[PDB]
Amino acid sequence: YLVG
Amino acid sequence: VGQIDSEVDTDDLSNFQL
Amino acid sequence: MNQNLLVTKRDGSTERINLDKIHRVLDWAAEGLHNVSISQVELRSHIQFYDGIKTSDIHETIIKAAADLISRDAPDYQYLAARLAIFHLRKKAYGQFEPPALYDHVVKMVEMGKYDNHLLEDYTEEEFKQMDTFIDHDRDMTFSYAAVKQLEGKYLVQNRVTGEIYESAQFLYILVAACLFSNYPRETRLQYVKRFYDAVSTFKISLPTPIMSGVRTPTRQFSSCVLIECGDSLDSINATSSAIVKYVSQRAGIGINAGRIRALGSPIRGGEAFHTGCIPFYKHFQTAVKSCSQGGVRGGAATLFYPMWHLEVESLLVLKNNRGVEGNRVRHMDYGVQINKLMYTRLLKGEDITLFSPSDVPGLYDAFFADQEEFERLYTKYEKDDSIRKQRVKAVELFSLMMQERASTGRIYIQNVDHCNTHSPFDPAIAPVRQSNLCLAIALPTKPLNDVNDENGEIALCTLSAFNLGAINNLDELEELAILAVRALDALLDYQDYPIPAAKRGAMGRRTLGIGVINFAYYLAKHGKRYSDGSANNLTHKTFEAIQYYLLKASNELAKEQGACPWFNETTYAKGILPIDTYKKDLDTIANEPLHYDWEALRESIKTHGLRNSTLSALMPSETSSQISNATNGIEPPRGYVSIKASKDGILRQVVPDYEHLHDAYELLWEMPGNDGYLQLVGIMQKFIDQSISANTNYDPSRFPSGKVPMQQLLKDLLTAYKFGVKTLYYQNTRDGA
Repeated sequence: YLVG
Repeated sequence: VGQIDSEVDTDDLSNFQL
Repeated sequence: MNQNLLVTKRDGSTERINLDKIHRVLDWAAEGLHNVSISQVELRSHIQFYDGIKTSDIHETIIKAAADLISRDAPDYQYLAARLAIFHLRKKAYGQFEPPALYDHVVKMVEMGKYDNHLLEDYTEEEFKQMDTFIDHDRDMTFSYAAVKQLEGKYLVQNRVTGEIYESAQFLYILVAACLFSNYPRETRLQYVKRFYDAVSTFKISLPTPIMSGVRTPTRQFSSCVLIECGDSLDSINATSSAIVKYVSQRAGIGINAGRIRALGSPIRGGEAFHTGCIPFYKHFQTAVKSCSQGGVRGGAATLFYPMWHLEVESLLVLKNNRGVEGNRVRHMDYGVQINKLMYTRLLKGEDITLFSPSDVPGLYDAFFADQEEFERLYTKYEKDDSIRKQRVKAVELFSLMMQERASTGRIYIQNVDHCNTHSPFDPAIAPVRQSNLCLAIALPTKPLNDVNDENGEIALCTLSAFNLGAINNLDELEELAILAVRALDALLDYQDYPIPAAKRGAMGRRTLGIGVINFAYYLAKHGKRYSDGSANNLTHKTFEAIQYYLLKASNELAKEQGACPWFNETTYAKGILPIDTYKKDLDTIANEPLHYDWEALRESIKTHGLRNSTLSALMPSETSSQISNATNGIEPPRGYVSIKASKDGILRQVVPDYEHLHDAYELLWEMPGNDGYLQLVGIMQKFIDQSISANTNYDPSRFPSGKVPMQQLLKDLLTAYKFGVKTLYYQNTRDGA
């Protein structure tokens, strides 16, 4: 995943 | 330490490609 | 006729001799070795035995005796000595040879304040019982004499007043493992602890000194080197200085960028008196650098960086030149001259180079690192503007002057700033690379501080580790090792403490790592390649693609699990750009090896899930960690087959790995006919490396007419370096046998  | 000969030839370098 | 020889023990005093005990021990230590004479050793140590000598001296003497026989022709003496030392050190710490149970040892050490108390909080007695089953104290027998000397001297937990040693190498490794994976889910925690423990105890992964000596103890300071960038203001100068002082107090190597400090003569910026220029501040940084060292000169190292076109460049370039006025010399700091394409081109075309104070040419400094086009535009513009203070120098004079000083001191380094930004993991418009660290291997984003606790400042750090190319069998063992190296360092990032707010900011923001190799030379010798002929180009290409591919795969795997670094959006990685897309084009002409890995799969996997860490590789030198593994240093060819070290315990010798079979395979440093071979290899490695490589240039006067190295050759090697994309150039070595 990539933070948000 | 390093003992050099400071004679430079631009003509020689000229033809170099970076 | 009962002529005994009374040995004295640790306040248990008197007792008769036991020369048969000694022989047994010796005989044991020799087990498996070839060409070592136990008799020889006994002869040489028994002769210095005197009536009431303590047992401890019997061990020292037998140890030295063995150590003094170390040679190229009898290399197993290093193990015979090491094992004797290991044996002695067991008795010294435990009273027996057999290490206590892990739990017992950890408990005892925690009561004594030598180990962090959190170890017992984080792990159960049963969990310690289990780690103990992973441990193999027999691996202590694989260290070489110099390695034990190092562990004994600076790794094992000990009392430096009394001299008492408290632990054994295997506890070191097992607890380093445990601390770094302490926060893992019970489900996987101990599988990781074991995997890593193995990796480090069998020398596949090397770890920096601060880590090896500290993790498991109460400290939280593990910094090897920091990178600070000074703004053109007393506030920043002050802050920079303050930061340096805190950091040298913790033994860190400092890389300072002081290129924006306005030149001497420039106008007072309402209160800030920079009429006096750069030097006075440089001097101030040097005292700051040396503030926590021995006399006011011994210990505390730094490298200061500035653009080649800075207005005081000619005064800057000769700061370490000993023949000069004291006021105009800052000799105990190395300098890093920053160059880009346009500078070199001026050299090639025999044209002039215009010097400017950064204060006077709006946009020029930023453009210099981030956009070459713009730099060219602003540069030519400002050359024509007669309002702008400037100075002209024949490019040849400037280059020679720099190379001259580089030649004489060996410590005037180069940094190719375009290369650092056109081929980097970062977007130059948002987080450019504008400096390196002390040994010119680290390349990371930095922002100037306005106060020591400024939260909008950024300091880059050195989070390091290395793969032993000598201990892997195939490059596919790097996938497992990349996982372990990346995971352990990433944990360290959250484990350790940050003395300055701006240094936490960078670590938490970009989670930058610098993992490199050691044992390169020995690796090339096993594969029958050499450095100077270009025979190692494709193998190097194959090996660095494997290193970088698996490091990115491990970091990608980690972002999936725990989230990409906060500022992953500032990397080129985030925009689907890979090292294989931005490398210096000319490399294509010196290596045909094809990528063997799915970079396209990884490209998408990175774009989608991101990277835990913004940078993952950097090739640093590493004398100490290399020594522990009996390995050649980083990527450098050895000076000779036997290297010598001084000690209080006598001369320490170490023979290059597998000298027996590979003496003709090695290419010693002064056997290389010149630097082309090596620079090509560095350029190839640079294809895949995120940061930089500490690359050296070496010249041997014997090879030149009248024993003088031509300035021509120096410039030719410099341009060769730039042509194959080399980012930095570190030391220059001169001589023909050392």
